[PDB]
Amino acid sequence: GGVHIEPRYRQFPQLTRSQLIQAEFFSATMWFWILWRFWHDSDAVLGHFPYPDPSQWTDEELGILPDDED
Amino acid sequence: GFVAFMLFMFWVGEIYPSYQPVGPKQYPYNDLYLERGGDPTKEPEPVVHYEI
Amino acid sequence: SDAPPLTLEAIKDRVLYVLKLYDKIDPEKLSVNSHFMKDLGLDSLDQVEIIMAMEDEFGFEIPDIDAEKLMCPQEIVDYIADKKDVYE
Amino acid sequence: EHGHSKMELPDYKQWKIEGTPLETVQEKLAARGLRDPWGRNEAWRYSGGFANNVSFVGALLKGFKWGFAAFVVAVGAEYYLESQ
Amino acid sequence: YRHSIFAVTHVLIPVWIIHYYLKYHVTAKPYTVVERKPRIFPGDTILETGEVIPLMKEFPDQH
Amino acid sequence: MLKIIIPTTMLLPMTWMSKHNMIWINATVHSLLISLISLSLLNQLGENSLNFSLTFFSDSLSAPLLVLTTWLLPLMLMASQSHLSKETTTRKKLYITMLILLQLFLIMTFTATELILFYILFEATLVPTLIIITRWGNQTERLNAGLYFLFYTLAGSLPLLVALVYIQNTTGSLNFLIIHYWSHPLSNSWSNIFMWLACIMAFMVKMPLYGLHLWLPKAHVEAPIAGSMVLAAVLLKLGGYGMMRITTILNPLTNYMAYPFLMLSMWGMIMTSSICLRQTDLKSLIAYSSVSHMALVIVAIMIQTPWSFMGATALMIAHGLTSSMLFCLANTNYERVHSRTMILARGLQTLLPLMATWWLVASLTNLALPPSINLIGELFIITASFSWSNITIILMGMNMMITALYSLYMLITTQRGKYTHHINNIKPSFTRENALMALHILPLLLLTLNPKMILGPLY
Amino acid sequence: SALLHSSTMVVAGVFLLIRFYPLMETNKLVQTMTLCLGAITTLFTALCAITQNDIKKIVAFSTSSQLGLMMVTIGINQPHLAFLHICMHAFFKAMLFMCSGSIIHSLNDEQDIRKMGGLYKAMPFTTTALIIGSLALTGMPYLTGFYSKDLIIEAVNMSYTNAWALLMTLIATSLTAAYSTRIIFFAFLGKPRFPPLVLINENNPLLINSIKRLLIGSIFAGFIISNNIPPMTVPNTTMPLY
Amino acid sequence: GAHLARRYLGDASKEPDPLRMPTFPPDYGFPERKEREMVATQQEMNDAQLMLQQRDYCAHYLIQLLKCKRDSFPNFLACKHEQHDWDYCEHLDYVKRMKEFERERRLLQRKKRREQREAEMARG
Amino acid sequence: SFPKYKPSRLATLPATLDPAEYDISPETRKAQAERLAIRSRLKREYLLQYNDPNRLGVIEDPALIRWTYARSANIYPNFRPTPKTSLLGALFGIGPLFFWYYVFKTDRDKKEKLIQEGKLDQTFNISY
Amino acid sequence: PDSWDKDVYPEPPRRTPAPAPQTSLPNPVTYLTKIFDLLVDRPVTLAREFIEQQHAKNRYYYYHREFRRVPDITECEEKDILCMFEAEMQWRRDYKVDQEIVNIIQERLKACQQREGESYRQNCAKELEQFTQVSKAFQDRYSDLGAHYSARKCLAKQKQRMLAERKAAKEAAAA
Amino acid sequence: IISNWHWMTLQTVELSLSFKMDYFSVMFIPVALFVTWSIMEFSMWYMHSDPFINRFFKYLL
Amino acid sequence: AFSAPAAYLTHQQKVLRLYKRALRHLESWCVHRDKYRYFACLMRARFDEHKNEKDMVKATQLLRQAEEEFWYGQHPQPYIFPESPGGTSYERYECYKVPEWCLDDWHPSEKAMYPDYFAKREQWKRLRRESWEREVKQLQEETPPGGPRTEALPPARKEGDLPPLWWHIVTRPRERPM
Ligand SMILES: CCCCCCCCCCCCCCCCC[C@@H](O)O[C@H](CO[C@H](O)CCCCCCCCCCCCCCC)COP(=O)(O)OCC[N+](C)(C)C
Ligand SMILES: CCCCCCCC/C=C\CCCCCCCC(=O)O[C@H](COC(=O)CCCCCCC/C=C/CCCCCCCC)COP(=O)(O)OCCN
Ligand SMILES: CCCCCCCCCCCC(=O)SCCNC(=O)CCNC(=O)[C@H](O)C(C)(C)COP(=O)(O)O
Repeated sequence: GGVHIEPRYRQFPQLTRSQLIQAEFFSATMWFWILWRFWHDSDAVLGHFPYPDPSQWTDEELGILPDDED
Repeated sequence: GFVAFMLFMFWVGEIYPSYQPVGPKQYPYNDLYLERGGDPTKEPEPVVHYEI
Repeated sequence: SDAPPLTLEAIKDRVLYVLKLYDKIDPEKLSVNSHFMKDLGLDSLDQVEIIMAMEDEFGFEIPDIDAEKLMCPQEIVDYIADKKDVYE
Repeated sequence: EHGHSKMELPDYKQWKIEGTPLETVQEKLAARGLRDPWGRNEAWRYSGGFANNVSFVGALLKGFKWGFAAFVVAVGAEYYLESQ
Repeated sequence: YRHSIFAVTHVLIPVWIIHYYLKYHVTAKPYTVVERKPRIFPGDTILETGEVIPLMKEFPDQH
Repeated sequence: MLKIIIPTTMLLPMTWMSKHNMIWINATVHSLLISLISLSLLNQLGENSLNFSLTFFSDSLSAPLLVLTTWLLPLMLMASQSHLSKETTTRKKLYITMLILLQLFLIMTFTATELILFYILFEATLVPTLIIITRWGNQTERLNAGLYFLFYTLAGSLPLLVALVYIQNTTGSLNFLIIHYWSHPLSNSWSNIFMWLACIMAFMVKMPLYGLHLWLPKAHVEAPIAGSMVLAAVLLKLGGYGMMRITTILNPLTNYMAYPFLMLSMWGMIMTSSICLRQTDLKSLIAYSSVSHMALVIVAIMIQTPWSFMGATALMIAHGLTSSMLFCLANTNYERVHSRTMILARGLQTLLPLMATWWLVASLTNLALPPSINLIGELFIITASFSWSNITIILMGMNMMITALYSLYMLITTQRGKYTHHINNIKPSFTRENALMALHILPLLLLTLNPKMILGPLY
Repeated sequence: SALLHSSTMVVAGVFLLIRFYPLMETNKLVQTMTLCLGAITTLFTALCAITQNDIKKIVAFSTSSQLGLMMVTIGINQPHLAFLHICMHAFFKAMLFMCSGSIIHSLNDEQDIRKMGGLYKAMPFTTTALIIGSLALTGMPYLTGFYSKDLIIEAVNMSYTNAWALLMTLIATSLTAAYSTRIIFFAFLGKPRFPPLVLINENNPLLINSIKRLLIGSIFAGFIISNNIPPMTVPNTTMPLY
Repeated sequence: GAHLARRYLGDASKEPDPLRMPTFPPDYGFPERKEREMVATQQEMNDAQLMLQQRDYCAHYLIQLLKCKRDSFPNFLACKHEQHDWDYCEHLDYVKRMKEFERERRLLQRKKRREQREAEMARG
Repeated sequence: SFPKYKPSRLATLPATLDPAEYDISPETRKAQAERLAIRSRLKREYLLQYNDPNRLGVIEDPALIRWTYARSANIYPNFRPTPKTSLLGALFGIGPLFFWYYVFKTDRDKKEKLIQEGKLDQTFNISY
Repeated sequence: PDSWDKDVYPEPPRRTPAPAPQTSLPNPVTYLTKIFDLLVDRPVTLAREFIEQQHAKNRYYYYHREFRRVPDITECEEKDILCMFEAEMQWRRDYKVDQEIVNIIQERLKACQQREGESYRQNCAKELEQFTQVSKAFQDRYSDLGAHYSARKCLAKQKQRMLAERKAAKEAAAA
Repeated sequence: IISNWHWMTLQTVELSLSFKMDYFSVMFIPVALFVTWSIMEFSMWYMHSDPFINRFFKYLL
Repeated sequence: AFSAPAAYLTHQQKVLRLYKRALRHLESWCVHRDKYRYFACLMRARFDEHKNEKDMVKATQLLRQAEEEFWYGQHPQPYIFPESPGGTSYERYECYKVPEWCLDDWHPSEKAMYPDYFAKREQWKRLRRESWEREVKQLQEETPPGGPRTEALPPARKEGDLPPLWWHIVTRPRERPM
């Protein structure tokens, strides 16, 4: 179903422009998809919500008395 | 030796699990008593969860 | 596959090509029926290296018992033609 | 329909060690006193379209330039469209 | 034409036979075909009854 | 029931009066018609049984066996028509007479409303089989095989008769219906233990049990194709039918006495499956496969649960059909090769593709591939045994694994690989052999559509 | 090898454990056994893969490692995520095997990677398809392999598991990257090492269309399916940055 | 992770066992002790039949997410705000769980310090 | 020097590592010549029987008949009751039976005791 | 459908939501089912009408068989074979009816589990309790008869169970 | 759940030809069919010289 | 393959076989061409250091430690050609190899097609038949008394004679029959 291509015997085989353009288009499309998703939806990899620090919480909202009440 | 080491270290990892610095998940309605098993004619002990 | 039906002309052309790339042999002194040990002055190890070159060139390996008693390019082309069942 | 075009083999004198790592092999071999007898047999692997190579990273970004151009064009178009 | 005849000798006729067998024989017996009872959400209305599910408890909306 | 018996009896006069070159055609046609007639017995009831008269009755356990017995005769004739070509008309008619007599005895045995009549016919089936094995056999060992196939059987069956008459002196009736309705528990006594053994070992010897399986490889190897077919398909099921019929009076002593035979069968299935792996003979391998399957059937019968009985009936029917097909394929190979050795003729799929397909289907149905009735019976017996005890599953799974292993080994050794070079007399398979394979295999794949037809009275 | 033993048949057992997940979650010992078996399987298969010469063997070992990862996901009580991994793995592993078969046919039925050299330019469409497939398999953000494997890793890290199983999962991911780059380097980058009679050809619409359909799948299907199906589990919305 | 290293390489009693958390009564810290608030009742949350594990305090945002997903079907990116709201509520739930873990941890640390001080006072 | 290869039953000694091969002698050469003469005679007989156009059947192989006969029919007449054979037969034919009998008996007594005490929870157990 | 009675196989009122399209995009589902209707449902319905008229042209009936009640094994003499036969047949018929009853209950349970979806554990407790009761009764009736089961063996098992129950009740009352 | 054909019934156990069309089936079927379509399109060229190609496609189906 | 084996292997044959195996396994170790060329030339130089050695005992001590070293570093997964006894396509086409005598069992309707082929086949069968009696006699008169010593067949010596036992060597099916 293709075109006629002869063997080459120790040289670079014949290349059709169709396969080259198709491969370049597919690779460029995949890279564009990755970049577009990164731009529009960046938080899927870097995260959208900060991670809290347990040590930075002050002792009042936590419910601790200064070691003598209880 | 490979099999024995794998089994022994799997047992060791079972002895020493890995987790996050969090408490158990809280569930609203008596720890979902009605929707897990049912039995609505027993009136389980009311559990109240913490606001923090 | 899509493999062309190689002929003894092509087989002998490729064998002579491989032998001409062998720098230990002067291309202008080689011949189809030229013997290896005497006409070309080659050692046995050089003969087995030629066998290796033929194996890596034709994509198949010749059994050692058959390889060690191939003495001229003509017999090598004949053996390869018998192996691949070449008509013309 | 098969490939019967009577393909002809090239000239055997075309294959030279020059410009190949086989030169470095030969120089390292001569510093000891040896010469390779099958060097010109494998010269074709470095002669034609096989001479130029690519890196693994360069292989990874096979189509990075066209994709980046399309991305910047699309981003500009969306910025100019939404700002309306 | 090849696809036109193929789509009626390999798709349309099987759909006809299977639909007839399911609608008029399989569904005749009870519990042979059982649904999922699709989800009911607040603010929805039911075609059979016409009644409207009441809305929710108006939680504080902020971010 | 005479609507089946009388045509089978008329098969004899027809064969003898038949032209010298028309015996096979008439026999095959009328045997197929008799099978069609016997097909009517499948219409059973959820009630007691089909009690035709005082002498013969039918049941959904007897009906599939009767149908299989009536169906086997045309296949036996088609298989035997080949190797009897150079044989005189009188002796060919004698061979057909032996086959007809065996079928008549089996048909009367499977109804057998009374136990003494059942014993009489069950032992009358012995004579035609012995004559067939010792007369139309190829090897010199056939005589020995016959002796074995005789005496083993009698060694188990003579005590049974005594037990039987003893029961009639105590119970007063050996009729199956009265025996079922008036059954009383057996006290755990030495006398009752020995009566149990006398009633049981007669049927255990013919299954055969793992300890008492020696006669079977000899009888199957040295018998002709028809003898092998009838031995593997129907004659092995007589023990199972007798056990299912007679275990009603053996309770509750069966619970204690089943242990030695249960252990013997559960280990002998593994032993015979492993024996199949290292075998240089096709017929011997098929015989040992039959031993394994019948050991599973013995386990099912001893467990004594409804699922056990259903799986047992299904497994007997399926195994009969499968073993008959396997023996037929082996005989088709032997008729060309004349060596009966697995490793001699190889790569037959290259030369005989349709026969290779038949081999593949036979091996698959012997491998217990679902949803075949082989798998149905095996799974029912396995589930019943698991309910009996959860540890049996290890042995059952091991048996399944080894069964698949040796089945595919048999297929690959004979069909795959490179053909033997020096063998050149491998002619294309005839229409008769292919028709035999098709007539063997189609009923299995049709019965898997209606399993309840072969699941027995406890369905 | 591309249809049965890589993408459809070999996941069947995993599918079985997915089907009985209501009974799976109520038992803890069996879950631990499943997780340990998956971890050891994926580690061992990746370690065997990273040093093979037959390309088909490398792809099969990669498939087995992915199956072990699926079993780990089942063991950590995420059956739906394992099903999603099955869906994505079918796509990209089938396309990878198709690329391997195309290369195999082009080099006159040669399977060892020691005889395969410069194919980045000698065959470009297979090159780009294999590159995309390897990137999806190793896991590139917003590709079809990301939406599954990234969530697999997050669920393993953010749940009460065994330390050893988690360690072996991480090492298995590293070894997956290792054998992917091994395949690419040894088959596409160096100087040609095939016999002189070059028979490299790709001009056939059947092969190109079959590869490109699965290429579009391996690029878009993960995003489409993830954004289309309803949510079936609680997400790990908060995470340490590292 | 650091807590794993602290527990398996340091003092076991210093930090809690996650299986038995919490150990101390809820109102040990302060007497206010406000209760948790629920928006989703029984009937409509059963009708939505989300999942058994999805029946937590973030149920209302999940129900609205399902409403958006069912309503705007062809535009599967139409309702992005509600996904963000449900993620925010899940973040708050996890943060409160982390606060509870830290709360029990320093409760245990304070209890151990008080016990050590009492032992020192008794010895002296 | 390099680490030495240790032969085993399922991993035999390599052909090029046998000390016997390098111990060449006239007797060994004569033995090899006689072996090759026997093989050549057998091969010549087989080819003479094989290339014959008149033959239209299998070539009987006395080695194959001898193998099958020794495997199947020559076992018992050469059997002798020996402590090795008696002990091995007793073990492999009796031990597994009693082992499985003990296992199944213990399991069934345990199950029967649990049923008698009623603590087995046989709910939904209908088919048996 | 009138082919089966709703009372034996109960079903909920099957409420369903109304479509609320929040956007103007045409969903492919509605158009797809419209073309499915036009291409499949109409020809099948027309063929069904043709077949139903043909069936109406030739109408005939069959009746469900009714069985009289017969004295059971408890009213049969020790060696009287006729009454024993009648009682055994009646007991086998009752056994089949009980098996079908358990089948009906199991069908109810399966249908409820599939229908209620994610809340099957809570919304089908009634069916589970019904199946527990019917299975307990069936097991008490026919658990351990085994192969060669009979009315006499069932009666003996019932007598054993009732003797045990009477002994336990007497012990508890006098405890 | 489509329980269309009724197979043998064994006492209280009923066996029927029943198909489950939950999320798993309706999601896995299209992916498998897509992959299989691609595989046969590829095998058209890869098995071009195999004499028993129709049998190969029958086995795949 | 075709050549008949000898009663034993000489020392030179053994050293050539070791050289072949060592170079093949070195090529398996050295993937790239230049590295393999350098190390193969180094190995050839290492081999030809002892070419002129004359002591047979020392020669036997040689090649033996060499075989041990080869076994230690034998690349446990060496390269194998696809059609070689270890290759991935060793016996791929053995299922398509059908004997020639099968054509004798074809139906006449099948032999109606391809008539020229069956005519040529008839000439071949006659030639084999006429030829065979003579071949047996040649083998009988040429074979040394006491049986053959080496499984090597003599060629045809007359004009109309043919090589003894030629039928099944000439009539091989094919290397790729289909
Ligand atoms: C060879 C290939 C297989 C062939 C078939 C083999 C299977 C047949 C084996 C028959 C089963 C065993 C026979 C008797 C079993 C009864 C149970 C007994 O073993 O248990 C103890 C019995 O105790 C001792 O076993 C006493 C008997 C010892 C004598 C028997 C010889 C033992 C080995 C001989 C084996 C040879 C069998 C084959 C002979 C040809 C219980 O003690 P006790 O409670 O008091 O007796 C209960 C029975 N009562 C109530 C009737 C009194
Ligand atoms: C393939 C070979 C298998 C051989 C089968 C042999 C096993 C059968 C058992 C041995 C034969 C016994 C036949 C008894 C027939 C039943 C009659 C009966 O049981 O009645 C008993 C009679 O019981 C006996 O007499 C049996 C005695 C046994 C004598 C013969 C011994 C034969 C060998 C015995 C050892 C072998 C035991 C196991 C054999 C298993 C086979 C391998 C009651 O006697 P009464 O006097 O009427 O009672 C009045 C007081 N209540
Ligand atoms: C990675 C794999 C590692 C493998 C390691 C292998 C190590 C190899 C070390 C070899 C050591 C030796 O030299 S072992 C030396 C063995 N002894 C002799 O060679 C004495 C006489 N040699 C001959 O006669 C030959 O045939 C010859 C003249 C060479 C040619 O003859 P031709 O005229 O007929 O070509």
